[PDB]
Amino acid sequence: STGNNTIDNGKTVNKSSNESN
Amino acid sequence: CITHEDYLNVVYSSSEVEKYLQSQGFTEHNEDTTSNTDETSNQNATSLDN
Repeated sequence: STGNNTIDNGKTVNKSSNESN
Repeated sequence: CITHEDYLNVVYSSSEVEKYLQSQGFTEHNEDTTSNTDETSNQNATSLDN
């Protein structure tokens, strides 16, 4: 908000599969 | 001519003399092999609404 009053909204979705043998 | 020659240093206050010799030999060997396999993945659904 100043003295126009800029607004933002964010989403991140981060799956990360893994395997090791 | 008999071998009863105990005219000097009669130590038969028992006087037990011991010996204990001891040797030892020892080798060893190893073979240690590993092998890894691994893979990954992800996803990065992001957003922003200014």
